[PDB]
Formats: sequence, C-alpha cells, structure tokens
Amino acid sequence: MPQPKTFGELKNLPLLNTDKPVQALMKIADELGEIFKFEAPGRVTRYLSSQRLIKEACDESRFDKNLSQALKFVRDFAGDGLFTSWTHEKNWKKAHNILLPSFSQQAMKGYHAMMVDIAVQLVQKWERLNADEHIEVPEDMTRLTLDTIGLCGFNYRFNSFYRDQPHPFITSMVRALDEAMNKLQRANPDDPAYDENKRQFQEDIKVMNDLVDKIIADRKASGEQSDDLLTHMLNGKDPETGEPLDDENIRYQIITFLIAGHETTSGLLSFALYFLVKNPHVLQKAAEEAARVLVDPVPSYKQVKQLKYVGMVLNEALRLWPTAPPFSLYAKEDTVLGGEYPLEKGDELMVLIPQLHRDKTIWGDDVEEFRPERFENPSAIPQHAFKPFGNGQRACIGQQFALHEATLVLGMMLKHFDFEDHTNYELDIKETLTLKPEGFVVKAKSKKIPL
Ligand code: HEM
Repeated sequence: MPQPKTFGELKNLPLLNTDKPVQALMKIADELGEIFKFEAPGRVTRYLSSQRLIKEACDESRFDKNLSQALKFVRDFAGDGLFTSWTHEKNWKKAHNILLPSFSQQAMKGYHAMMVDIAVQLVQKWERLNADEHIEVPEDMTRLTLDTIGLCGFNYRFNSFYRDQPHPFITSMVRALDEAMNKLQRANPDDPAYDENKRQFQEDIKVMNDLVDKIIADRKASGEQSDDLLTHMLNGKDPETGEPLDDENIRYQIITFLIAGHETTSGLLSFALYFLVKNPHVLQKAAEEAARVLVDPVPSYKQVKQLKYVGMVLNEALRLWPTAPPFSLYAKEDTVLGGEYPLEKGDELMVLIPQLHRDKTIWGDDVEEFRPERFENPSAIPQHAFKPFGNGQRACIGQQFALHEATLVLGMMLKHFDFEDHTNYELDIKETLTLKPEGFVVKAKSKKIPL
C-alpha cells in the first residue's frame, strides 16, 4: 500500500503537525492515489479518495462509524451525544430515534421563525454599516450560526451581534475544541508543561455544563414549552426502549448540536459567498432567483424551498470545500477492499471527502471549476460520489437544518445587497475542526429593500 514520507520512530505523524492537515492529506492523495496508509506511533489508518473505494467503505454491513482520536478527545465534553457515540452504545440509537423527527424537513417549519430572527439581525447589521466599511464574512456567518443553533436548540440567545467578545460559553467551546485538537500531538500528555492546559480544559467543560444544565433545570421548573429541540427532548420517548433521554444526555446533545453545526454551516455560507463573488455570472443567476422568490419582507418556509439555484450553489460549495472533516470507519469483520486490500476486523478507514469530490472519473475533468449547474439535476449523481454529510445511519442528523439555514440566509443576502470582492481576496483555508476561508472580506452595497 502506498504510504507518505516517514519521520523515523514517529512514522507519518509529524505530517499532521501542521496548520492545514486536511489540505496536506489532499496533496498526499494527489501524488499517492485512491488509497494510502497513514501511521503514527501505535496507530494506523487508511485514507480513501476514490468513489470506487469509498462506495465499499459506505456499505454498513461491512463498515461502521469509528471515532478518530480527535472525536475521542471531543467526547470529553460532547459525552455520549449523537456525534461522539458508537453505533452500538444504547444512547446512540435511543437519541437517534427521538431526535430524527425533530430534524426532518417538516420539522424545519417549526424552526423557521427563529432562523429568520437571527437572519434579520445579520441583514440589519450589514444595512447599518457606513460607506467605507467591510464585512468579515466567516466571523459574521459564525455569529449567525451559533445564535441560530442556540435559539433553535434551547431557546437561548448568545446575542453575538451585540458583542465583540463572544458569550463565555462560545469562548469555552472554541477553547475546548482547540485543546482537544492539541492533545493529538502530545507524546507525553502527563508532562507538567500541560498542567495549565488541563486546568483550563476542566474550567471550559464546567462553563459549558453549567450553562446548559441550568437552562435544562430552568425549563423543567417552569414547564414552559418552546419551538426548540430542548422541548422535543424533554417530551420525547424512544419507541424502541420506551425511554426518554436523561438530563445529562440532553445536555450532551445541546453541546453536540453547537459543536457539529456551527462551524460546518458557517464555513458553508462563507465558501458559498466566496465562490459567488469569484463567479459573477453565477451570482447574477442566484440573485435573480432570490429577488423573484423572496417577495415578502421576511421569507416564508415555502419560499426557501423554492430557492432551487441557491440550493445548487450551496451543494457546489460543499463539493469543492466540504466543511466537515474526513470521517472515520472501522471494519466490522475481516474483509477485502476493492479486491486488492485485505482488511482485518477493526482496521480503520478515513474518507477524504474533498478528494472524493474531485474524482475526475466521476465529475469529469473540470472538478476544480465552480458550476452549480452540476446539481441541476439531481440524484443522477452516482451513489456515494457526493458525501459532505457523511454516510448511512451515521450521516448528519442536522443536514436539513444546515441547508434550510444556509439557503434562507444566502437568499436574504442576495436579495438585500450587491457584494464586492474589494481586496481581490486570495483563498486561504484555515482548519479547526472544520474548514473556513480565513480573512475573507467583502463590501456590501444595500439594494435598500425594507424588512
Ligand atoms: C454544512 C453543514 C454541516 C456539515 C457539512 C455536516 C457534516 C456532518 C458529517 C460529515 C457528519 C458525520 C460525521 C462522522 O461520520 O463522524 C455529521 C454528523 C452529525 N451532525 Fe452534521 N454537518 C453540518 C451541520 C450540522 C448541524 C447544523 C447540526 C445540528 C443542528 C449537525 C449535527 C450533527 C450530528 C448530531 C451528527 C451525528 C449524527 C449521528 O451520528 O447520529 N450538523 N455532520
């Protein structure tokens, strides 16, 4: 099996000691091909980049979701929430059964108003900028997505558009996620050097737990019913076990929604706007749709569904730069991958999503080009060729939420403003848990359409 360059006893590990590991892995896939082994002291995995191999990896009878070391560290604060639990843990299937109906396309009808609440706040912020000011795109998109998940998730207002420094919960979450990431490179995690890191990590966990537990407590105490996920989780029963989610798991689910949803969704909106300003023909087409469809002061649920080309723009942005990181799988039993690669029970695979989305054998030779017209379309897309939301029963539960949010917001943005790439911005992709176009800025000239 092809394998990248080695660093003696550290094997391939220093290759991910970099600000941009996913992009580094994409460059390794370019020179090595559809499969490569990646080794670290005491660990091994296999990175998959072709639809040919990924299609097999997506066979749930042969492979199940694995928690990468990253997710294992994130579990220290995300607990046995949906994102960081194993399929075979009682709490996975229990929460999946309870939550699935609350995340359906139909359920988006109930979240729409609160999504509009935050989206209007974003539009108003931009309406209120002075002539010689610009927009920090990923920064504002993250304010939007955090507040939207906060409001829709547990009826809590982070009020991100009222501050420079985020709500302490947000600061703690971002810092806990960065520390979970830092542990990946620590050969001696018990070194005194990390004592402060550990102290801060426990502090950040407490900040998050305290806020969420308080909100849950407050809600049970009042008996208040809201249009949020928390109300669903307090009222829900798993048809299988007949059990409701306990308070601690509910807390983990709320933290999980924020971890899994905020940056992935923010990144999507940021990349979508990036591609639009770099492809003014596409922007014109999307803006025509936005103006024709969104005829009311605020968008209705029905109208968002009709933003078809905006949806296509978003899928094409997800094709080129899927914002969620490569996901991990393990072999359920001994099995041979692609007729060439025997695997043992427990062997791990990684699905290198951005590479899959550039499989010139699936998409044609023009994979690097931004063409929403690819998604006209749809479902002609070969099965397992487009996987920004993961796979099977362990796919993104929030997919309908993310797309409704992104379509609504992008539509409003295109209805309300003309955008200028005033710096001729050079794409620079920052990686945290997720990808974003770092330092992407634009100027927005209002079309002066009232809300
Ligand atoms: C463009 C935005 C998003 C993208 C690209 C994305 C991507 C993904 C991917 C790839 C997975 C599978 C991870 C794995 O196999 O380890 C996943 C799972 C998940 N996502 Fe999303 N996500 C997005 C938005 C959201 C939002 C907004 C929410 C919540 C409101 C959310 C909640 C979850 C949860 C709970 C899981 C675990 C589901 C389960 O395994 O039962 N995501 N997401």
